[PDB]
Amino acid sequence: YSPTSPSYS
Amino acid sequence: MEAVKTFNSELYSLNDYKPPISKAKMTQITKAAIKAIKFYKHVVQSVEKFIQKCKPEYKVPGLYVIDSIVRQSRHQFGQEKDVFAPRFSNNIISTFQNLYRCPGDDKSKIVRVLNLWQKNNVFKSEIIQPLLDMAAALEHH
Repeated sequence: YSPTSPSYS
Repeated sequence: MEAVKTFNSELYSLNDYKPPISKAKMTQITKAAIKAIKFYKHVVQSVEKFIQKCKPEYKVPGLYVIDSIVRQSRHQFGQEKDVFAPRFSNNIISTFQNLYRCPGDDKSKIVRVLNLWQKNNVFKSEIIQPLLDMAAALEHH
């Protein structure tokens, strides 16, 4: 996990 | 309260994985929390409980659950319609006190999240600043 990684669609 | 119990299962299953936790497992936890949005208070409660009780290596993962749920809910329901950030903010001081009981090398990962929250207006800056002060004071002690 990365706190900069785009939220899921 | 079936939706909560499925979230509780996903959350607790972090204990079956050695950190770093995968994007995929984080997504599953977050999907479960969103599906349980009628009981968002219970979700926040379970997360806060996990963070209080979990092993030190799981504090940062617990924080990533908060970040992941909050960000997903803002994306999914709208920034200003999100129920999770305002609810998480209520006990956030206590939550971070427990989070800061993480390993030495993990403190920086918590600040990184706080800086992103501040940068992206995820939580009010008034909420975030004492949390940052807390991390700084820890380095002087």
